[PDB]
Amino acid sequence: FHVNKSGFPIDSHTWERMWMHVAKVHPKGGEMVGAIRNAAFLAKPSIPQVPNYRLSMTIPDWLQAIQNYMKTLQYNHTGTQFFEIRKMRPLSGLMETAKEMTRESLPIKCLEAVILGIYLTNGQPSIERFPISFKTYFSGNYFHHVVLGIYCNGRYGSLGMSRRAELMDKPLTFRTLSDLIFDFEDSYKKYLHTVKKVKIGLYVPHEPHSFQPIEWKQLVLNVSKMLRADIRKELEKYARDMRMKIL
Amino acid sequence: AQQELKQRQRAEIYALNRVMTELEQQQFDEFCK
Ligand SMILES: *CC(=O)[C@H](Cc1ccccc1)NS(=O)(=O)c1ccc(C)cc1
Ligand SMILES: *CC(=O)[C@H](Cc1ccccc1)NS(=O)(=O)c1ccc(C)cc1
Repeated sequence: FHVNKSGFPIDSHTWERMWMHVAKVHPKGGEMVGAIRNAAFLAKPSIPQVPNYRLSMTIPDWLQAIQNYMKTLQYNHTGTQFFEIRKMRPLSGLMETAKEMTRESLPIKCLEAVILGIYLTNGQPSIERFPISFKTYFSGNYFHHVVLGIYCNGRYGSLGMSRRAELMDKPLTFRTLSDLIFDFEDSYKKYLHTVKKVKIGLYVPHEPHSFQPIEWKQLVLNVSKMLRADIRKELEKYARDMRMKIL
Repeated sequence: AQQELKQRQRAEIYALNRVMTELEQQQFDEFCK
């Protein structure tokens, strides 16, 4: 996994190293790398319009519009992440990078989806936004995933980008934080991942000029050795703390 | 003439992304099978 620190347009070292990785993993790479690289003309892909909240939308409607915008950007399968996200950057500068995303319109992976999730949900203060991170185990490997948890009018949900349809957006229909988290765990069971750790962040402030970093891990719990009855408790205490604006 | 580089690279990136998506489904399908 390579990340582009060159900005736009992309400089030659990082560009070539993308086609590098693309020609190795593809069983018929190189044959097809040339066909894109060397082609006098390519179709100019459609630029999706960035959604704006209109008074005829419910919150679920706006949330689906944000998620549909991200799906149109597409998940990044190229191997080269195009927008660098430094997790502990001030919120202010991550928002600058989200602006980059909407204005450059390129594929994105899960972390960048979360930043853009935040950027598109600033401006609706009925929605609270907080990152959910998962460490999971499959076949002798550990993997890391992240989504945007969502809380609004007593219901929980998520926005996200994933290669798997069941590990991104979740409608605003879960009555506890635990029901949300437990849906992800069951979704991971479909792909034979065991959830080892779950990290819940803090509400992301709606000040887009905040220079504080996002809090990614106020709660960390080792769901592997824990029973569901006790995962629920630990998660339910923490969600309620979030709502009572203690944490 | 710097924008033109973006627009072309965008067009190549989406072109390439189509292929890796279609690849990843055949890989995942033949996995299952
Ligand atoms: C957040 C991210 O980059 C992941 C990468 C990943 C995570 C878990 C397992 C493999 C790869 N996003 S993801 O590629 O969409 C993804 C893929 C597969 C699963 C089972 C979950 C997430
Ligand atoms: C083969 C496989 O792991 C999938 C997993 C899955 C994921 C989400 C929801 C249901 C199932 N099983 S499958 O999709 O039913 C499937 C796909 C392709 C083949 C050849 C067999 C089974």
